Amino acid sequence: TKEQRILRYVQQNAKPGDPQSVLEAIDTYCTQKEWAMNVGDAKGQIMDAVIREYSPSLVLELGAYCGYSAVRMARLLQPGARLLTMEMNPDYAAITQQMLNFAGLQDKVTILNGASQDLIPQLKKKYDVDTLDMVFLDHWKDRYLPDTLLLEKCGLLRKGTVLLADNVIVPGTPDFLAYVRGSSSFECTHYSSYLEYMKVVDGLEKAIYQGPS
Amino acid sequence: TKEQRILRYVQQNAKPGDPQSVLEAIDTYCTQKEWAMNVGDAKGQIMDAVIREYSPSLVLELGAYCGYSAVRMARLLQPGARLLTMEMNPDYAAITQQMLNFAGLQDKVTILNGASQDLIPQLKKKYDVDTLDMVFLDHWKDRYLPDTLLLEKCGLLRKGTVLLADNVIVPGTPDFLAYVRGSSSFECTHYSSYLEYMKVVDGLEKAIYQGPS
Ligand SMILES: CNc1ncnc2c1ncn2[C@@H]1O[C@H](/C=C/CNC(=O)c2cc(-c3ccc(F)cc3)cc(O)c2O)[C@@H](O)[C@H]1O
Ligand SMILES: CNc1ncnc2c1ncn2[C@@H]1O[C@H](/C=C/CNC(=O)c2cc(-c3ccc(F)cc3)cc(O)c2O)[C@@H](O)[C@H]1O
Ligand SMILES: [Mg+2]
Ligand SMILES: [Mg+2]
Repeated sequence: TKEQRILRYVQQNAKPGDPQSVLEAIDTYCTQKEWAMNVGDAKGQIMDAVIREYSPSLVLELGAYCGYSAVRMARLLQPGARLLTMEMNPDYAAITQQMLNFAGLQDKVTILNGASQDLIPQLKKKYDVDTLDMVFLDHWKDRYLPDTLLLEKCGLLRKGTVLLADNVIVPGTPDFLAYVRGSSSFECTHYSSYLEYMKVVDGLEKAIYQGPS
Repeated sequence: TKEQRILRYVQQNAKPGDPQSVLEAIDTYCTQKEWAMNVGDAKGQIMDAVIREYSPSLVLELGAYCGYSAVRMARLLQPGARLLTMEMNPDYAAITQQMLNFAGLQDKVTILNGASQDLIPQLKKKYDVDTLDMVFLDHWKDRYLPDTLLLEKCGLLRKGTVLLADNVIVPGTPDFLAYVRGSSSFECTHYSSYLEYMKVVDGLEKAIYQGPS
């Protein structure tokens, strides 16, 4: 699979226990061999600056995929801080675990195998969670708003909890964006950037007719 | 419509009778306001170099859309040379005509209103055509191969007729590309480039929870 190819490329090219090199290896392979839905380096630098500002002790990530953003966030956590990341595809969750293992970040991250709507109500009881400091939304785009309402209902948000959402323009999360921007329960800020790895290769073919034979 | 917006933008910003400025006006508007399926400047420079090499006396264009490539090709034709361009959408063909009118290139171009499969067999009789020197393919991608076989059947190709096809990688014309590359009746050359106007804008939203009220 495309996702196995990515993991193998990192294992052959990155330096073990170096999270920065793992990120660069993923970025190169997806810019010049196979496009994949990682957050990418340009939005990733915005992610970095937001995490550095708030220094969250407990982060929830929705949709781990190959682990690109788990590595990006875990490397910036302080000693003792934790990240929990939810991934419903068993293939993808195993890849994310090997990615973090290779990065040396495995001790800070806990992968949760299942669907957000099933797991979010089990967070406090099964994972000793009180409230989240930060939530990163990057799963199916029509589930951002439903899961936000679910996190509120389950008491996982506190005043000051930072939600951070990818792809609010492309492919777009229009119901989520209208809700949070119109609600007095959320103060919103927009960080404009560019979709990941989008120098799309195409070409012209010249075909010169030679005659009947 | 998006296509009216493009034409109006050119009328307000380009210099009348200057084909180069008309091309730049289209390019700016589609890079920073609305994406549209013009060939674009990067593949357009390859088009330019191919036309300059072969100096065709008679060019057929399949799919005029807004007239971007009609203007690009007509401005490079020698005195007396002709371009015929087929466009089945009445809205689009009227825009292409106003584009060329504004560029001052109207005298070299003849717009044909209808479907390629209907018009290609009427070319010689109704438009005094013998054989084509060059054909530019940029219409529906599944019609490149059918129309190529139709042009051959109707006797419109001569030895040395240059076919030049856009989008052979993205969105792709896989049956056409396999056919011409495997056929002894065509000598093929690939010019690698990049899809037009593809710095796709996206962003992150930060939404900070404020509490129940
Ligand atoms: C619904 N509850 C859920 N609970 C747990 N995991 C869930 C999940 N939904 C989805 N997942 C997992 O999240 C991941 C899904 C992410 C969906 N992302 C996209 O569609 C996406 C798509 C693009 C994109 C870019 C260009 C384009 F032309 C079309 C799409 C860009 C992105 O950054 C994206 O994030 C998978 O790993 C999936 O198994
Ligand atoms: C079939 N016979 C025909 N005879 C006469 N005119 C015909 C025609 N078919 C189509 N047309 C006209 O050609 C034009 C159609 C062009 C189709 N082009 C594309 O799909 C296209 C699409 C992209 C594209 C780029 C990015 C992307 F994500 C998806 C698509 C890029 C391009 O350069 C393209 O040319 C219209 O003006 C239509 O009315
Ligand atoms: Mg994303
Ligand atoms: Mg095209």
